[PDB]
Amino acid sequence: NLEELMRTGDYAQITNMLLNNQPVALVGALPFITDSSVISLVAKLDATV
Amino acid sequence: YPSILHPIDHAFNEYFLQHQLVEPLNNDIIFNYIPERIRNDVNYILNMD
Amino acid sequence: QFDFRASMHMLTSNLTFTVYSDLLAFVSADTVEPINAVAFDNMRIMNEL
Repeated sequence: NLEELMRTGDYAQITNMLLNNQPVALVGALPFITDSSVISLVAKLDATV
Repeated sequence: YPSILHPIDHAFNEYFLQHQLVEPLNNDIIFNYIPERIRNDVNYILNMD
Repeated sequence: QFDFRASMHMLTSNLTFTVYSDLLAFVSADTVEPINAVAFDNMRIMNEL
C-alpha cells in the first residue's frame, strides 16, 4: 500500500523487495506515462522507473 | 619498523602500541549506538546511507 | 652502556585507519508528519484532530 508507505515513511520492505527482484504490486493512485514506442518496450524502460 | 629505544622508552612505546583506544567501527556499532527506544519508535525513520 | 642488541626492537602497528567521533552523523534520521505521530500504544498522540 503506497498510502501506508507514505504515511509511515518506512521503506525497508519496498527497498528489500526492489533490490531482490521479488514480484510485487504497488497499490495506490499513481500517475503514469503513456508510451507508444515499440523500441521503448523492447528496451524495457518500464522496468527502469 | 626497526627502532632504537632504551628499555624504558621501549616499554612506554610498546604499551602505547599494545593498548590503543581505537575499536573497529561498522554500521552495526553505530546502529546500536542509537538509543534502543528511539530505534523502536515508529515516528522516527533511521537509515544507514 | 649502549648495547645495539638490547636496543633494537621491531615496533608494530596498523598501516592506516580513520578515527570517527560523531557516530550519529552516519545516521539519516527522518520523522513522520506530526499529524501521523503515534504513542507507545500505537494510537495517535493527539486524536482530537
